[PDB]
Amino acid sequence: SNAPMDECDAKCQTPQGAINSSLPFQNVHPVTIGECPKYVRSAKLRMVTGLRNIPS
Amino acid sequence: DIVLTQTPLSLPVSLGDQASISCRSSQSLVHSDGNTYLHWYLQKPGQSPKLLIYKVSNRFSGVPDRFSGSGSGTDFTLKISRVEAEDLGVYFCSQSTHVPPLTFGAGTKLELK
Amino acid sequence: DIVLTQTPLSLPVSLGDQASISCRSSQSLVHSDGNTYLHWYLQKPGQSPKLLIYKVSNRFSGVPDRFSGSGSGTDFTLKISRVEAEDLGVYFCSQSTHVPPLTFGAGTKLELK
Amino acid sequence: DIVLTQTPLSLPVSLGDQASISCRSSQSLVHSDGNTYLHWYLQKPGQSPKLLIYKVSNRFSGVPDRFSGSGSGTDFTLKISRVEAEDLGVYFCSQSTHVPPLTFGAGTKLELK
Amino acid sequence: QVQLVQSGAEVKKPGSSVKVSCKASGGTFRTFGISWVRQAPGQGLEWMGWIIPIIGTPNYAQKFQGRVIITADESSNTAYMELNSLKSEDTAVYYCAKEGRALLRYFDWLPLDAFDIWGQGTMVTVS
Amino acid sequence: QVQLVQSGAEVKKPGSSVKVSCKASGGTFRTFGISWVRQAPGQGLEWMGWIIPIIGTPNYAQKFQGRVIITADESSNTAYMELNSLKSEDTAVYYCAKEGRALLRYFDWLPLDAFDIWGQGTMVTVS
Amino acid sequence: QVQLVQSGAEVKKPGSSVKVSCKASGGTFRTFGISWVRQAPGQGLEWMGWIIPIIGTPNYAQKFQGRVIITADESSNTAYMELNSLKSEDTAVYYCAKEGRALLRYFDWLPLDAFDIWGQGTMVTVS
Amino acid sequence: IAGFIEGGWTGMVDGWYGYHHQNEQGSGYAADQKSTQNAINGITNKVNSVIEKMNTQFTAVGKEFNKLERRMENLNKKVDDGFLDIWTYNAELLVLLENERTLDFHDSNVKNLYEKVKSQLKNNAKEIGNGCFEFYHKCNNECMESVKNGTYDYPKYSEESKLNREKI
Amino acid sequence: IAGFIEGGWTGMVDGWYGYHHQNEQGSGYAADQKSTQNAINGITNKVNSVIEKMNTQFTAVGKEFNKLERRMENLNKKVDDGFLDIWTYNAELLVLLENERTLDFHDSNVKNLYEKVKSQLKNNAKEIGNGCFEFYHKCNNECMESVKNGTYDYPKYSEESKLNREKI
Amino acid sequence: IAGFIEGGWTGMVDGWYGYHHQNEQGSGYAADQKSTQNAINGITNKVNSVIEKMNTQFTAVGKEFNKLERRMENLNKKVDDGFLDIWTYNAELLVLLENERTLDFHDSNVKNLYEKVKSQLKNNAKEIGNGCFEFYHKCNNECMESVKNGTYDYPKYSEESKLNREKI
Amino acid sequence: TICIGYHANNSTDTVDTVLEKNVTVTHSVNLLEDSHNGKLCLLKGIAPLQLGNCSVAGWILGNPECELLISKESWSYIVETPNPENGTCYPGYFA
Ligand SMILES: *[C@@H]1O[C@H](CO)[C@@H](O)[C@H](O)[C@H]1NC(C)=O
Ligand SMILES: *[C@@H]1O[C@H](CO)[C@@H](O)[C@H](O)[C@H]1NC(C)=O
Repeated sequence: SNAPMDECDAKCQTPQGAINSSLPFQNVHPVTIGECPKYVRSAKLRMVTGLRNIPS
Repeated sequence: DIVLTQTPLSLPVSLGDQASISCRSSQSLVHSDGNTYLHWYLQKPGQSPKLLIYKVSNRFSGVPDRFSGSGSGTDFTLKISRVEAEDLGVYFCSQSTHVPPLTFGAGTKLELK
Repeated sequence: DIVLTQTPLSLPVSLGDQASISCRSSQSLVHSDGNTYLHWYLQKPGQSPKLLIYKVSNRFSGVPDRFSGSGSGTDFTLKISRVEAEDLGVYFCSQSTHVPPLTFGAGTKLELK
Repeated sequence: DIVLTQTPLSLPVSLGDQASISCRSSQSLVHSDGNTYLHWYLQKPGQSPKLLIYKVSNRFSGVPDRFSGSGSGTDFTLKISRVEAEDLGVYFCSQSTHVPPLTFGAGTKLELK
Repeated sequence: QVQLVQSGAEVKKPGSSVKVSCKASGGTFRTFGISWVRQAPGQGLEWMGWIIPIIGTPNYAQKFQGRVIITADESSNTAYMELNSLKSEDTAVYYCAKEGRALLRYFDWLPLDAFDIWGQGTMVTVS
Repeated sequence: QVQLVQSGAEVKKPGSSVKVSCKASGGTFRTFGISWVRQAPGQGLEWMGWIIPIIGTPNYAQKFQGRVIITADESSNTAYMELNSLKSEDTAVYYCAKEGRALLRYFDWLPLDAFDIWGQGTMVTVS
Repeated sequence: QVQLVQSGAEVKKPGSSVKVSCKASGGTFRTFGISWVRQAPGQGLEWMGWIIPIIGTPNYAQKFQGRVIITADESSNTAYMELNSLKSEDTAVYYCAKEGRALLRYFDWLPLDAFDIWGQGTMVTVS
Repeated sequence: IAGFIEGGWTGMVDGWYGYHHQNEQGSGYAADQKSTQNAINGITNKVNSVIEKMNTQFTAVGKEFNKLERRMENLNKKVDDGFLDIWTYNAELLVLLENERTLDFHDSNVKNLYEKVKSQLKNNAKEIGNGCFEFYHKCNNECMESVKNGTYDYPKYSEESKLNREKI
Repeated sequence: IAGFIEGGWTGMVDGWYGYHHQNEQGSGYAADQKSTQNAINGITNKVNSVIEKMNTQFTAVGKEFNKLERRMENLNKKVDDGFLDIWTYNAELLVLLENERTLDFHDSNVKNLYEKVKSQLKNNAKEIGNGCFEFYHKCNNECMESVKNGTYDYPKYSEESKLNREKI
Repeated sequence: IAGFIEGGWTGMVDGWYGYHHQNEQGSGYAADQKSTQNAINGITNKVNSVIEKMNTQFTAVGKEFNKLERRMENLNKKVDDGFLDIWTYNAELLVLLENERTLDFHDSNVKNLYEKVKSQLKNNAKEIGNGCFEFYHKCNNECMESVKNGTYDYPKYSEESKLNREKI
Repeated sequence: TICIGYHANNSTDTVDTVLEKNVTVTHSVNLLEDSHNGKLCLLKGIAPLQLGNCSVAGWILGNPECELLISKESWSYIVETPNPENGTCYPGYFA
């Protein structure tokens, strides 16, 4: 990585910079270190918990 | 209790002849499913009673097209469109609509000329 | 049969002027889907008739915001909020509610001053 | 507002004695879910208020079978089938049917003989 | 699956028992419906019993409910029966047969379907 | 998908034929709706026909139902047409165009949607 | 998850603030319901607030709505609170507790369930 | 004004599911028991399931290969691409299927409320449709509370709520 | 005498689906045609499908690696862990989805019986709900057999079964 | 003249869903709005999704291994067999589930038409069942067009279409 | 006049389904992390070993230009620039 080092803290990092590994998947980079989510090629993985947002 | 009796027949047939045999039951072979569970099997000496007909009107994958059948209720028949050298032995009826299956019965013996 | 005719216009426009053209159909462009299948295309000499408007009121991804439109039934228009140097050529109407699509028609020619 | 008050008791108990404590609420602990959200916790000096009872009638995985409970509406009790050396400290009631949870209240102090 | 293989026995004296078994070739033995049928010399075929090996208990023919044990081993892919309190009734051949659809038994009045595979072997002599 | 590429022809004499084709770039050619449109010099645009390549048969413009063959090759990702019994009517340019939604055709009265991609090429001269 | 760990503080003067935090062990921190409870010496327990860390905003105890900030960091798996405009009211111990079902909050009148895990630590002294 | 037949309500902030009412004694929106611990709980379990199903990647970070290890590089690459396409496929498919199932779940849940209310009101309802239940009697706040809980003991209402019977 | 609305029956033994009855000539439980070869067959095919889908593991038992083959060991391990997580995921997901679908299948099947009977009895039913169908005429064993088979030719019953019409 | 309850129509050709009619002014079959851009569009998106989901195989063609590379051969084989069983499983499972969902989708869509029409005709329908709607008034071609579009404004028909009310 | 429905929201978050491509929903969970901070951080409070211009071979062999790394005894992870300049000094095969 060419990322600079700074005064920050993370559980998982990729070559492009540190990420917060709270979500099950990431699409930042295939190579990761630490307590990491699974890399996917998907652009978006948004799950519905709610209702269709269509007013009457 | 599950009885479909074979009519014995003193009927040698020649090759090229047509032939049929039939059974009479004490109760209907029609199941609440709407299907009739009639099967026909042929046993030759030393052999297992191989399945020929798997539905009243449907011949199985193990037998030539010369074999078929028909019937309803308690009245059923096996039809052979042409008796060939392969046809010799005892035919049995079977009902699969009850826990005790049909006794296969005495069987109908087909002889050649 | 699928005809939406362009009104020819002897209308050169200067840059900075507003402009509009319109078409009149023999039958409604409203499909049983509830959508109106009107499209506008602009052809310059030597070029394909590039899509500008993909719905009566919706400009496509290939054109600047200066282009829009409106209409209902058999009466439709293309509106240009400002004529710029990029605007020169023949505009056509298209109906996609029938197997034979609309004949694109003669087209409306826009000239500059 | 969310108040279920512990009856203070001047009740030292010996080991082998049975014991119970109770609380009285200003409003029902029965939630529209049909469940009653009553919990009992025991705090010893220097310790967190460990959960003993997680439903009005259901003792949790962290406590021996000697602890159980009962109640309805606004009237609730904790029952101990046998007081053992492990039983010493302050018991609290908790209601989880409202955004502000129950104030745990003063707590009922159990002493030994 | 396509084949059922079974072995016979030497003379069994009255008061003893006869053990009969068949191995099924192929896969999904566990959901096969395996039944036993017998035939005395000069006689027709009759039911001994019916098993769906990993699904449930056997259903025995009425004349044999106090006489036989019919079981199966889903590991060995083998069906077995033991005929107890032998009275040396005409024995001769027992047969292992596999039904067609072999629907899971929960209900015994569910049709017993067709016997697609019917093996041969198990010639047993008695005193 | 984003681009349709098509080639022209030398002079074709009456009584002969004109072959026109276009290759589509990108993927899912098989479900693209490819149509052909023509324009004589000084004239507007008119329909030749419409294909959904792996879904079904073509639908031809009425004036051409007894005159043209419009087909496609889902392997070559190419749409083709042959114009038969040439009478050397004004020809000039034919165009390959891809519709937008390209809904599967089972029903021809299903809307033909928008032409998002419209290629250029196919300049054909006739005697 | 099974354990909540929290630290205390030195004397905090009135007009200043107190910072309290707890780290949760194990996984799925993000959907845990973490609440804060306090106890002055000789007193019972009372609510500070409630967070479901990656689902939504906190709900603060009424006496503290104009006094505290309760937040969380789903990365650090840590819940935090800062008590502002300290008046040196009896403080002593704050506690981090995790509820049982921890149902996702969209509705605040959804039951707050049981506190299965209740940590210890956070002894804070004030002037 | 309408219900789920046309869309949702922006006036209801307390409920994924609930009721809207107008009556002689009031007007407003409220959530009920099919949201609280039902749709909420079903979804909570689903959300946690999706999260719980992934194995934290305490695995190889990456590997380097030599010039003469091209087959090994390609095997590793095939393994990574294979697993990546499989997990992209599974992740997106899980989300698409779960999203379709979630939205279907939610449509089912609002319909279940509709069937619940219809079961108690059809006996004395004037009109059922467009998400609304009309009555053959006038309602107060007590009528609305009973319908929402499922305690609309219609025989105590249907005797007065009979205008269409009176007119035929 | 509540049905599927509240729960199942412990008095019905050869049943996955069936009826419970009380009439002037009898009382008891029995299974019908929606179990036999329908729910049973659907499930049999599903059970066999799940079993048939797995490939018997006539594969590598395991492999040893050298000290200088750590990348190969890790590749093999990654492959085993990858396939293990994929198959654990697929196996558990298949079971969870199939179990949800199976239970939904079964709820659908009992509802289908309810709709079948409602289609013949609503015309002359007194009350429909809680899994029970009440009649506006008294039943004998013949009434029950016709309803169970789907031969309740209501026009032959609805003429007598009209108490609510007589009273309005 | 039975509908979806018994099976489909061979007399309808522009349809996936539609209506069959007989009236005083005509007879025939026609498709409607639940096919065009609804069942057709749902299916188009599904078909394209299945196709789009596969990654064109611009991957290793195959590899050879040496005599002393049996573990590497077996690792490669395990990887190919693993991925092959996973993709065969996923491909067949996707098709089986999508086929079951597609057929269920289609059954739902024809039922939705049935519910649509029932909602407008039950108020003045003589009989509903076997896929057919009978009326208590005679129909012309205008009646049929209104029902098909969903403009059967029943209050303009139900006043005349009341034979069962006249007879009771 | 009692109506049944579901709430609507001011949400602009959309999802895809098997039948639909862009469905706005009232609530959602982002299961995919698509961002980073562009920086190297500590892992659980522990600093990385940042080699920068120094490759792993440089680090472990002790390329003198990166002698400063000799003071780093512990780390959370190892970071090498994508195109190291200070690796093996005196070239050869690193077995
Ligand atoms: C959803 O809409 C956005 C624009 O807001 C667009 O960029 C995106 O491609 C759309 N998604 C799909 C699947 O079409
Ligand atoms: C890397 O080398 C460049 C010169 O090419 C120099 O400017 C830079 O400071 C060096 N970085 C480090 C960390 O030594």
